[PDB]
Amino acid sequence: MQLNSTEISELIKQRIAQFNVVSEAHNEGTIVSVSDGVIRIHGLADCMQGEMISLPGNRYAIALNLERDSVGAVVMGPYADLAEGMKVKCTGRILEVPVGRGLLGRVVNTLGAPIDGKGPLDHDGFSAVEAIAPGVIERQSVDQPVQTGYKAVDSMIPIGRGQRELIIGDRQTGKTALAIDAIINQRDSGIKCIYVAIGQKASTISNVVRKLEEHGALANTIVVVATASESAALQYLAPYAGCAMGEYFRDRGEDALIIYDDLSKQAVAYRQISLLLRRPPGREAFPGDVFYLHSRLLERAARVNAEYVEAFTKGEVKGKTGSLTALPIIETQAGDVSAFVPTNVISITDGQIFLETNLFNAGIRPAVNPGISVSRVGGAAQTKIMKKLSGGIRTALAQYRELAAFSQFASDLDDATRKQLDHGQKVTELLKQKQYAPMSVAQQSLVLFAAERGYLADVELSKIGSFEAALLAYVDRDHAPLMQEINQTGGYNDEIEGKLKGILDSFKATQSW
Amino acid sequence: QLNSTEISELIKQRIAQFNVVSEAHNEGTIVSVSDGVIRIHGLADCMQGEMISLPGNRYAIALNLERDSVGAVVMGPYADLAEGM
Amino acid sequence: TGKIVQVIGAVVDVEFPQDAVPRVYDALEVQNGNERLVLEVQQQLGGGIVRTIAMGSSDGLRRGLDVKDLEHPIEVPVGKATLGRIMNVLGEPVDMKGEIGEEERWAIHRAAPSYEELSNSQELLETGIKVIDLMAPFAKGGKVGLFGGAGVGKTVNMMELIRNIAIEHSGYSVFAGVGERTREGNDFYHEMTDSNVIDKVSLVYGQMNEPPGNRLRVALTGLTMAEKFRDEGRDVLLFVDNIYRYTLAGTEVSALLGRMPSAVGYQPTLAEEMGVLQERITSTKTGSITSVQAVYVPADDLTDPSPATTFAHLDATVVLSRQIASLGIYPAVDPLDSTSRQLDPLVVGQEHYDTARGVQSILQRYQELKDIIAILGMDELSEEDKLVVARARKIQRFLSQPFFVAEVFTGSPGKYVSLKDTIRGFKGIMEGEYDHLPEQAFYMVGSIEEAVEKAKKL
Amino acid sequence: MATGKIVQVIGAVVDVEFPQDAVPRVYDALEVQNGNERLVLEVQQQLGGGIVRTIAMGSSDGLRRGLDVKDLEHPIEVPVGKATLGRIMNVLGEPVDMKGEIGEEERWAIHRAAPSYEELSNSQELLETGIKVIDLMAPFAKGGKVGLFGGAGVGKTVNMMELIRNIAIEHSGYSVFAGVGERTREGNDFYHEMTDSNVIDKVSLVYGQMNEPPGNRLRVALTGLTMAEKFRDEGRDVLLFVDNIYRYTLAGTEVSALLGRMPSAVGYQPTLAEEMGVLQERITSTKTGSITSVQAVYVPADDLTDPSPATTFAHLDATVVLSRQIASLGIYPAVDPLDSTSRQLDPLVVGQEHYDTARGVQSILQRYQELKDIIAILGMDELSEEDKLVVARARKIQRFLSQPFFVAEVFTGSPGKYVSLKDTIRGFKGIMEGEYDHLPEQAFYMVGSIEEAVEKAKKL
Amino acid sequence: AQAEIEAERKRAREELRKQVAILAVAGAEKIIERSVDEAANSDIVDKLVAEL
Amino acid sequence: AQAEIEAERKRAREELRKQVAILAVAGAEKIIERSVDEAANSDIVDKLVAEL
Amino acid sequence: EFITVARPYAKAAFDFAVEHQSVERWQDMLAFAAEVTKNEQMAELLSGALAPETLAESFIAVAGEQLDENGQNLIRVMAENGRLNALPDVLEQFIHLRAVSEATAEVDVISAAALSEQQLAKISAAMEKRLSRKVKLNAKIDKSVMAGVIIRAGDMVIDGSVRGRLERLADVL
Ligand SMILES: Nc1ncnc2c1ncn2[C@@H]1O[C@H](COP(=O)(O)OP(=O)(O)OP(=O)(O)O)[C@@H](O)[C@H]1O
Ligand SMILES: Nc1ncnc2c1ncn2[C@@H]1O[C@H](COP(=O)(O)OP(=O)(O)O)[C@@H](O)[C@H]1O
Ligand SMILES: Nc1ncnc2c1ncn2[C@@H]1O[C@H](COP(=O)(O)OP(=O)(O)O)[C@@H](O)[C@H]1O
Ligand SMILES: [Mg+2]
Ligand SMILES: [Mg+2]
Repeated sequence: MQLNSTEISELIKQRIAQFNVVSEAHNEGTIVSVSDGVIRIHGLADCMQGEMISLPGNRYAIALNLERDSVGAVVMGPYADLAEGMKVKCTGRILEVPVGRGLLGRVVNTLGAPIDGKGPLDHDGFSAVEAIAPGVIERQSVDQPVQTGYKAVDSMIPIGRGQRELIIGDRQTGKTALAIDAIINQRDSGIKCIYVAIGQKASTISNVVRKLEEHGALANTIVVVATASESAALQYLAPYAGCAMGEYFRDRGEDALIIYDDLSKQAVAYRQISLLLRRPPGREAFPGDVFYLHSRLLERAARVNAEYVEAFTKGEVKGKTGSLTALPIIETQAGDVSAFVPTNVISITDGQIFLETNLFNAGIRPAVNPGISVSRVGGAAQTKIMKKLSGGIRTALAQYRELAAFSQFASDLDDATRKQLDHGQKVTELLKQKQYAPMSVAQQSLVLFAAERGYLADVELSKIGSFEAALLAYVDRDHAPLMQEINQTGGYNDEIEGKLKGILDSFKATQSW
Repeated sequence: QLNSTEISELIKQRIAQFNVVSEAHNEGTIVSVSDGVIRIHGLADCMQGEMISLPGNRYAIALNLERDSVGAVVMGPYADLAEGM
Repeated sequence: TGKIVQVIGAVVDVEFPQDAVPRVYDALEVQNGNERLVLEVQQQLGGGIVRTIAMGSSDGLRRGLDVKDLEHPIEVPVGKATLGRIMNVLGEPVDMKGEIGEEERWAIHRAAPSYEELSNSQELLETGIKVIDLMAPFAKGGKVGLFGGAGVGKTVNMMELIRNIAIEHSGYSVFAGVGERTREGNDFYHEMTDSNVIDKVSLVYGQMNEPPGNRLRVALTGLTMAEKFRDEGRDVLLFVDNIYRYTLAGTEVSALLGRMPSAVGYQPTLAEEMGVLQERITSTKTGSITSVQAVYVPADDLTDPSPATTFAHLDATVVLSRQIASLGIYPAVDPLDSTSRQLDPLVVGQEHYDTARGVQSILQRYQELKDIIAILGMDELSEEDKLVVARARKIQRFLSQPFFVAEVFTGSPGKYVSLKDTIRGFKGIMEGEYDHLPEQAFYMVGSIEEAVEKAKKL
Repeated sequence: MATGKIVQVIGAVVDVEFPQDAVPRVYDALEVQNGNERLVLEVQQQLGGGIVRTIAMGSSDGLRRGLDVKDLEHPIEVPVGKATLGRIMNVLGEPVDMKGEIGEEERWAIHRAAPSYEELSNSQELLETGIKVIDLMAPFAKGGKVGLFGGAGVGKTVNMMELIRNIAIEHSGYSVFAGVGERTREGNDFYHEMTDSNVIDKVSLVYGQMNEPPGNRLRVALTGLTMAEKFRDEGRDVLLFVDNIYRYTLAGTEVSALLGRMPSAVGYQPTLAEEMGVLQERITSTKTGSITSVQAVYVPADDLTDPSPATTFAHLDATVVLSRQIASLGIYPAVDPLDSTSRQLDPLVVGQEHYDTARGVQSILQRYQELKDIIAILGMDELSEEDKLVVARARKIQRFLSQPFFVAEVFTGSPGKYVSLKDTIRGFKGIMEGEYDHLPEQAFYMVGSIEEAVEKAKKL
Repeated sequence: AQAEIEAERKRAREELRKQVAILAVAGAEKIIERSVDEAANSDIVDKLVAEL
Repeated sequence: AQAEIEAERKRAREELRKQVAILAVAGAEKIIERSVDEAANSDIVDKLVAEL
Repeated sequence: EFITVARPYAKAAFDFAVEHQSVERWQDMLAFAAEVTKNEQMAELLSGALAPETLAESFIAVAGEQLDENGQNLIRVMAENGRLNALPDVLEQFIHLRAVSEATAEVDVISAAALSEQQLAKISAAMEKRLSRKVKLNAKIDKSVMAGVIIRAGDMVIDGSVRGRLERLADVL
């Protein structure tokens, strides 16, 4: 059907019409050197720093240095076919990226070119890749919750719209899983999502996209991809492109969520670009401004008050506050949370989720290590019910987990510590959760209810999981109105507490599990 | 390839007369100021460790005696200094 | 009257006529398109060239632009008119209120007060924090510094000190945000405005989004206001949000200024760039400045050149450690490294001094046993080393305290513990009069009566 | 017609100056008459003024300044296809055995871009190697990378020969073996050990060993990889062996130092991760075919945090660890089941039964590992009878991981066996869940499937 | 659906061969504002037709 | 499966558009070079120098 | 390459030549010096490590075309700094500073075929308005471009060729 050759022809026919043949003057230079992806251009007396220089073929380079007699630029693509003497044209444009809600569902190169097969973009103009985040007076305190699918992080480590929450851990610990589950969970909650893949294997990205499409989320995400074989200047500039695409929503009074797949590999690609320019390195051979690199990036994930949205959008949007929520991922060699780049980023974000390999190998997944992981915005970001039921649960587990260190050999006070152990242990057996199985705040809330009110002190550690499955089926059959209510509101009251206690006593009494 | 304080008008002076007269080996002129180190042009009779006297009542210690330059460190607040003094 | 000739990152080179070359630290100006960019010159290269740092985004600058030489350094509003308002590094107002009605403007580069003018004070300052004013008491008009890695508590501790010292203090206050989060600046501004203390605090903010020049000079912009309030005869509080960023911004620019790298890639002028600032934040015979500085230590390395050179400039140094925070013991102060110039028998009396040194001796003796305990287990200790260990763990617990600014985290209400009330509790724990209580009876409590009262519930 | 002239020579780095408009492009090949033989140079950089800096794919002794240099218009090109099976070649694709010319008809450039995003296979198969330990504990993804961390004296090369045999007979795939910077002595006897097992006609060999100048050791892996790409384009499933990836890193470090670039993390080149990725990203399963890779990895200073191991492990899927111990006990292949791992072991990819079977045998063996610690200090009869059963099942599981290879017949006499996956899952479910408890452990040793273990117990 | 689409592709292509020759002329007459005759190109348009 | 079908349709439509698109410019170039002449060339240079 | 180390010397030579109203003599003197630098034997001597005041004198010996005071002094300074090889670029930047001072420019006009000499008149009249400078033209012919014209004036170009129109249409699609 939709291979309407008539439309395919009229499409090109319009272009032949809306095309201007009039001459235009431009400024020109010559490539003088080529090495390891860096270009040295002589001429361009009118180039400006940060500019896009257009090369033969459909390719660009970014002007980094304006030396006295030459321009230094990095090629954004395969550089091998350039040669001394080729002419280059100075476009009057600072580095720019297509932006718009028409990107949703597209897989895109860091320059905005679509790398899937589905043809050109529909986009609302261009945005600058390097910008300065809103000032101190434009922000607003983060208030609204962002729900992942996971009991562990939604209870212990809440994330709010406008927050920045580092996911850090060793390799093969479930970082990408814990991130794309959060992306998938926004499938219906009105938050646009963005996934930036830096230095990832291409097969991994194709599988991630296939799973995003499997669960229906792909229609709500933008995927910006710069694979391991891509130039170091595309890996280094990718997350700025992703942030430029998210600020489009932030500034129009909407919400977005952006995920940087590795900001360790961005730091490594920047270290490459920097050492190839002979810049003196510092600690661990990273440049001096490796902090500023991540700082000026992550400082854009903000929440902005309604006056900023009004003034930016020229008065078209009233009373709404936009936000952009960031989940950068960092990889830590041998569980070292104390190396130059992991600490630089722990020093920028508003918390961190630390995934521990010892817990991950012991089958505890997601392996959220409490005590090291925190949310600097705290409970202000949770729903009223979740804030109530959770309490200080995470420090309760953080205690239980060290108590398991000394109690490993022997223990005194050996009843209260005995019941403390049993409780914490059943709760840990309760927090582990299967991948791709998100659960709404109603389910998490009634499960945390069961856990807190002592309703699980009967059943064995062996039974927990089927207990939860049966409970979530029971309340799915019976109390769907109460679920429809708690999912619609913060939903805490003595009335709802009574309804929950009644559901709990009744299930334990007559239900199968 | 980078310059060594070969600059337009100093070169023009030599174009006018290369073998400049021995006008005064006793004095020179500041050509650079940065981070408390000044580069002095002239001072053919400077000695290593010698005290050099600047405008105001301030001094510098000649530490680098090079081919057409003296590197000297200011013994006090330097930001007041300026090229050509 | 000058031309741009190079643009490398944040540093710009400008060429002027030979007779008009600007002086060092004079401020230039460029029309960066639909913008106005201020440059501050750092070096007079030869031949009329001058090398400058841009106080703003360097992107978009062409070569050959025309720059105008303002013949005065950067100058900021100062005095009573700047009170309760947020300002740039350039002294421009950043909140959406009108112009600053300042009467007078001061250059941000100044000489330190003479040795003749300094003053010294023994007058102790009391804070609600057990560990700080036991192990490291500090005095009115002196310097304090909080050393810590990333995310160990050196901002929460500073907000608690603000709460405990700054509301109960009559004079004015100044808060300089140097290269830290803008979220926290907005949070602090609204806390102050909603508690109606904002009319006594002056705020300068040069946060982490900004380019290197702003982070480089914002600390001097804040010191200039603190110095104006000092010279008026008042006594002032000066809080600096992270002084490490002030040297990091210098490291970022150093190599572009054409200077050879030093020990760990740091600028060669690290100790001088640091001293020239910290020598003018001092109290004097005409007025006093009390200052608290957060000091980030990179990669938790307390021997990195920057913390190592900072240590010497402070009276009381409080050292926060990650290995204590991971135990959930907040504030995570390390009592075997916190120290104070004020901890003398002559200044704090014999009882306070003696209790502090007893605590240190027990905790160090406990550190010495941690390896034998690790290898051979605890049952191999002599009958009295087990007593040392139990008391050391009780003391470790008891140094924890709940804060009014941490309710958002733990829910537990804050506690304010007076000094008289804490040296008594530690004398008790050490002398043995509380062996019966469990360890967890001491965790996160105020006075010692709360511990004996908490033991009743386990 | 030659146009360039050598202008500098410093070690292996040679600079040549061309007419201002004829400058070669990067990675283009050049050649010069180094006396009585020609020498090939590969461009690495373009400096200003028509000068181009190259690296010599050979010894640069005897090079004068001013020699004429001829600008070949294309990168180093090698012969590819069926014609290269059973031959030996060096970096430049020249026959290095004595058997004369290579009768190829097509030649490919060794520098290429990785498969684009829409060429990758939209599926995830498994490569059934036919070895029990590997297919149970560390399955291979078709198109994945496999580390092989064994030391010496454990049979790494006979495992390699067994994989080469199985993927040729039981599949219709060829193999390519790229020898990057290792002992020539080992290459000569790998060639013989393969020629006298009749697999030499199923593998294409390329060698750059330790005696070779740095450029050879650098580009030989790309030569091997492009021959494997030619085989992939025919629609086959191919297997690519790299003799040591660590030496492929070190050759790049040497070349980078020669070019004078600033050093990086622990002395490595600044472009370590990109040099590694541009290789490891070309071996993937495509909609037409696939290249699987088995790569021997050496970890410096036994430090898995060193930049080179750390960068390589970002690409490996599976990981098989050979152990001197498991060989001492007489079990071959000497794979260690407790340290071997594969990120294909997930219910969502390999299935639930295979997953929990592998996890079973893992837990059984890692308990036995400490029951045998008790037995050493306190003697056997100290054990509960709940444990004397675990020991007797662990011993049988441990035996059943042995297998006879078609390549090991020259040692064992017993005929080689190819065990399908289904058979291994059956056998280990059986042994674990107490079935077959009635027959002795030596009925499992070197047997093959379990249906053969019952017979070996019959005739025992 | 895949076989359906592979049939649809030929159905479309064999019509777009009629449009290639129109666009090739309109594009030139946009680039070269001395509007051009068909006659002189009637054979070139035919190889453009063919090669699609 | 029903969204994979649609993705296949989009991709096929795009490849067809790409082919027609490049044949259009190839044809326009051949038409141009077979139909440019001095009378039009002088008129083009006159146009651009009238706004040079 | 000596583009950068030549700027001070060209600027000094030009500022001196202006004071004495000898710009043309200086240009010819520099053009001769930059030629003696290219001779096969002299380019050998310029590379070997001779003492500056010996290399300079041997170089002076090969030129009676230099006004003994001011040209030889320039040679002696450049020799003291070790920069005699920079003369071929001192010449280019001297010509550039001259063309700037006298407000002159030189335009290349590239076309598929030679122009009608009325087109050239209008082109020069137009450019002398685009630029303040009195403009020469160098017409050049290149049959890759097939209609229209390219005007290149310094680093500015006006891509009036139909070849440009085609390549710029192809990338709209
Ligand atoms: N909740 C979970 N339950 C069970 N398995 C999980 C869970 N989360 C992740 N995994 C498993 O962990 C493995 C690795 O996860 P993932 O690839 O997301 O981690 P990663 O840190 O991104 O790894 P890499 O660093 O290699 O990208 C996956 O095979 C997945 O099956
Ligand atoms: N007194 C305290 N009580 C409880 N938690 C605390 C306390 N002080 C710090 N924390 C925890 O430490 C985290 C680190 O926050 P912060 O103090 O801002 O670190 P940084 O010093 O780097 O800013 C806080 O968000 C909180 O989780
Ligand atoms: N499958 C096997 N069957 C029998 N013997 C084996 C088997 N695998 C290894 N061996 C023995 O171990 C030796 C290992 O030698 P080799 O393959 O050269 O190891 P490496 O390459 O590590 O030096 C074989 O020669 C043989 O004696
Ligand atoms: Mg990952
Ligand atoms: Mg902080």
